[PDB]
Amino acid sequence: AVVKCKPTSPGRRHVVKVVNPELHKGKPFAPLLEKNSKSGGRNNNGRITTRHIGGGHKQAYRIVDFKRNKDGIPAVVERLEYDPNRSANIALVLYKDGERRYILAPKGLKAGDQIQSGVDAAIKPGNTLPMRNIPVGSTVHNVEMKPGKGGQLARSAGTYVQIVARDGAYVTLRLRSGEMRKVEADCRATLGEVGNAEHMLRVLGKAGAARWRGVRPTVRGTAMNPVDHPHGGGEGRNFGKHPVTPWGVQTKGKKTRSNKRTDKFIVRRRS
Amino acid sequence: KFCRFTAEGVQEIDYKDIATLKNYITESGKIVPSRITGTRAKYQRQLARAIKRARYLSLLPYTDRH
Amino acid sequence: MRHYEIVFMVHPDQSEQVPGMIERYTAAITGAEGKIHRLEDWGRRQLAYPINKLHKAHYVLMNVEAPQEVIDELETTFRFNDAVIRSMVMRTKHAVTEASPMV
Amino acid sequence: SLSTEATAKIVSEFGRDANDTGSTEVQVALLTAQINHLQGHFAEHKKDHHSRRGLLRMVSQRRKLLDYLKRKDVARYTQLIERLGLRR
Amino acid sequence: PVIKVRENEPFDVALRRFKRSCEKAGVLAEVRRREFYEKPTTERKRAKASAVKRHAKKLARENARRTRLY
Amino acid sequence: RKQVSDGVAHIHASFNNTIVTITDRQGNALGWATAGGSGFRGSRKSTPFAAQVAAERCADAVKEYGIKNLEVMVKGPGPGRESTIRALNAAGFRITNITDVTPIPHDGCRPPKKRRV
RNA sequence: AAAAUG
RNA sequence: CUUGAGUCUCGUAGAGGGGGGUAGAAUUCCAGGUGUAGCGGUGAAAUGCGUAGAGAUCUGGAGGAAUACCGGUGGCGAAGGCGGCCCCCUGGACGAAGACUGACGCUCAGGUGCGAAAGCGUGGGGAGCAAACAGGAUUAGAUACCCUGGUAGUCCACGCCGUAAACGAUGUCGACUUGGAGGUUGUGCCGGCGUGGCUUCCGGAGCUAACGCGUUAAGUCGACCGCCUGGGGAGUAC
Ligand SMILES: [Mg+2]
Ligand SMILES: [Mg+2]
Ligand SMILES: [Mg+2]
Ligand SMILES: [Mg+2]
Ligand SMILES: [Mg+2]
Ligand SMILES: [Mg+2]
Ligand SMILES: [Mg+2]
Ligand SMILES: [Mg+2]
Ligand SMILES: [Mg+2]
Ligand SMILES: [Mg+2]
Ligand SMILES: [Mg+2]
Ligand SMILES: [Mg+2]
Ligand SMILES: [Mg+2]
Ligand SMILES: [Mg+2]
Ligand SMILES: [Mg+2]
Ligand SMILES: [Mg+2]
Ligand SMILES: [Mg+2]
Ligand SMILES: [Mg+2]
Ligand SMILES: [Mg+2]
Ligand SMILES: [Mg+2]
Repeated sequence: AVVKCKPTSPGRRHVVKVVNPELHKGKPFAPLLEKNSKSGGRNNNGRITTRHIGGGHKQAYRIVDFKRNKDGIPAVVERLEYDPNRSANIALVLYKDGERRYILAPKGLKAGDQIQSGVDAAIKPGNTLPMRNIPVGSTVHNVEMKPGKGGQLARSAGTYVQIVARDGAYVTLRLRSGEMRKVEADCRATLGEVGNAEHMLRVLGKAGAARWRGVRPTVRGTAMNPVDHPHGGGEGRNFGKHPVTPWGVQTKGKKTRSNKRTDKFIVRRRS
Repeated sequence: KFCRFTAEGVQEIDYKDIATLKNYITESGKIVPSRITGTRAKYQRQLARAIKRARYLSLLPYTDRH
Repeated sequence: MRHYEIVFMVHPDQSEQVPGMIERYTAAITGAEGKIHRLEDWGRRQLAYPINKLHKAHYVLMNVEAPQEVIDELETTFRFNDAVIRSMVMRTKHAVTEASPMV
Repeated sequence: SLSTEATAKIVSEFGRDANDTGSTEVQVALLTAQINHLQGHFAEHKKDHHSRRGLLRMVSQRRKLLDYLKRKDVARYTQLIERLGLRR
Repeated sequence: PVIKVRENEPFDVALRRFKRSCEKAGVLAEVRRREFYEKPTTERKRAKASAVKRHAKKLARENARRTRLY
Repeated sequence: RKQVSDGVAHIHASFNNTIVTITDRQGNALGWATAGGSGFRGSRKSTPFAAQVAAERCADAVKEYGIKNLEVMVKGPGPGRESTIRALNAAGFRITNITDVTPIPHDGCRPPKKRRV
């Protein structure tokens, strides 16, 4: 549900929460947890290489099965869980042989539901199949780019991919970006859309909530001095320049993709 | 005029009966008006539904130019 | 239960799978306590217009009495079966145990 | 609408005979049955206003019949609203 | 209207057949009526006007049946 | 070039103009002429006579192909509907088929608004 | 085609 | 008590409503083949498109929106409204035999719900059309009509708005009062003769300022409600 907060303080007035009563209220499944300490956006030279990253809440990493390789063994959804590491919720599934795993939670999936993977799985949300065994036109998520590599496409909340065509060894996919791309038909996909589609309706409401997610403030180039940024300077608010990055590359329209290696798989750019 | 379905006690017109339905479409494949063939309104409605069902199953053409 | 008239059309190159398709579809119905009242294999026919760039298909007519759910399952089977290029499931007031104009 | 079997069952439960279809108890029970049944339909089909008009007609007719019975025989009214589980 | 010219059928006769086929199918009327959008209120008005005037012209007919002009 | 002996004439007869394309049976254009391109601009372009001259010019434009027979495909409501067919017959072609191909939607897209003249 | 006013 | 009102039984016709799926025609776009100098548009033009190959024609693909014919002073719905085909859920109406309840009815200020199109909010979608906007014409001017383009919007989900010449400019319910020709939908008997429901046209008495209405009344009565009181100012101000 999308819930508006009452304006009991100015930092609460514009808050819009996404509240999901289905989500587990207890602790996560410890065997599938790992530590994940923060970076501040600094690399192994100690330098900031991605600005505006730091702070926020401590998060444990959940090991999510993106490969969905355990073929032919049915599994049952035990519960749906909050995962701090991504926008999608995740589901703890118990396979018939006693193994437990986390998967991305598709839309509609609930505790008690059965899922399966393999060439002979039924065509139902949460089931994973090679895409040569999935009807053209189907809506899928967690799509592999290479066979056996693990899902890489359409993993964010509410995202999905359409299989628009199949031709010999490849399928054509319409991605959430609008790109039409080819991947080998032996690549796996999970039926349905990723759940939590209301994720985008949330409104942070205040600076502090962004800080909680570990986002540090963005300083505008124009508010700086020339030594700091091509946009800096001026007596008062001045611009008179073509907008650029802090490193001087045009940042309104200039295209940056340069991958001749992968160009053959792009049927049509996102437009 | 005179209505061939009233004079035969037809309960339903049977989209499967292609031979009968072909007398109620034109060369272009269009449903003939009931004012031309003299069909009663009740049977004209049954006949239109039957023709459309037969068109769906490709037992009759929508047009002469497929 | 409800009376349904079902016509399905098979890819003419999968004509030989049709006897088995009829056997499985009637097996599901009768396993749901359903009764086949009319069954007719019309065979390959000329399409009035092309479908999937085909000009022929193998028609099968069944008049069955079945619960709704097994008919839904049969429709999902039709949808996901690449051999069945078209189908139509209609309700009927009463059971139709007769001979069609095609036979 | 209610099937033949459910209607007959309600008549047998609340009437004096299988022929007692017109008694206020039978009518109120039949209306209550269909109203309760349509609760699920309108839970699914919230924008089915045209059908809801018929549902609200069932409601108001049940209210008028119940008030009639309350005027006629309060004992039969109390027994009926208790068996049917109606507030009033 | 698909006309196939028949053996020993001259060209003018095949042309007349094609013309009658087009008129029976009413292709030209369909194109004329479909050239511009006619609002539903306009269409209902025109249909009603056609029915009214047809009925009234038959009234005029059946009533001039009685009237002697000289 | 290659000889054909079996062609299709396509008559695009609009209210403002007439276009005659003679293709082979596979739809490959061999020649074409139009009323506008035949010395007729304006009030004269949308006349049956202009369409007839255009059809004559189109027949001359495919003479080298040795086309002997013609299926005629007539599209549109314009005045060059039949005068083109007469011209094609009178140029010695053997008309073996006359077909109307005016596209008719089975409802479809909304037409432009009516003109208030 | 345009075509106001008293 | 059974005649008003309702319940049950069997059946009938229906674009009644909600959800889901699907078919074929067509427009547009994208890719390619053939082909060559025009296309498009108007009262006449021009803008626009086209030798960077259009228009035309053929093939393959994408996508949205609407469902030709049937189709009808035809049908259904309280009104607004509702039109391909298929399924699922669902509302009402009508008819024939009976059986049942036994005045349980009618109307309704306030209240509550529904309520075309446009519009508004959030999220989608966007073919065609098209306010705004741009250009071309026309003209004395032309913030238009006409032309070439084109954005909201039209579409979907959910919420809001609550208004229309939302009209039959005719409130709801009931009774009574000569006819004629039709439509549509039941049903009884034997093409004919009956008998119900809804509906179109004409017309008699009567009514009406007249025009007209005329058994679906604007006739003759009864019940209840809404509303009017010269034109403007004004359905405006507060
Ligand atoms: Mg940043
Ligand atoms: Mg920012
Ligand atoms: Mg400074
Ligand atoms: Mg600098
Ligand atoms: Mg300054
Ligand atoms: Mg400056
Ligand atoms: Mg009822
Ligand atoms: Mg135009
Ligand atoms: Mg008041
Ligand atoms: Mg609207
Ligand atoms: Mg909007
Ligand atoms: Mg929107
Ligand atoms: Mg315009
Ligand atoms: Mg008003
Ligand atoms: Mg209205
Ligand atoms: Mg009125
Ligand atoms: Mg009024
Ligand atoms: Mg009332
Ligand atoms: Mg009158
Ligand atoms: Mg006001």
